[PDB]
Amino acid sequence: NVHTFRGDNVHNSSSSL
Repeated sequence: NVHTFRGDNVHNSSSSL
Protein backbone atom coordinates (compact mmCIF):
# COMPACT_ATOMS: atom_id res chain seq x y z
CA ASN A 1 0.00 0.00 0.00
CA VAL A 2 2.82 2.57 0.91
CA HIS A 3 5.13 1.61 -2.18
CA THR A 4 3.05 4.13 -4.33
CA PHE A 5 3.74 6.78 -1.52
CA ARG A 6 7.62 6.37 -1.18
CA GLY A 7 9.09 6.42 -4.67
CA ASP A 8 5.83 6.20 -6.85
CA ASN A 9 5.97 2.29 -6.89
CA VAL A 10 9.61 2.07 -8.26
CA HIS A 11 9.27 4.98 -10.82
CA ASN A 12 5.62 4.03 -11.89
CA SER A 13 6.31 0.16 -11.68
CA SER A 14 9.76 0.23 -13.45
CA SER A 15 8.35 3.12 -15.77
CA SER A 16 5.84 0.37 -17.15
CA LEU A 17 7.01 -3.22 -16.07
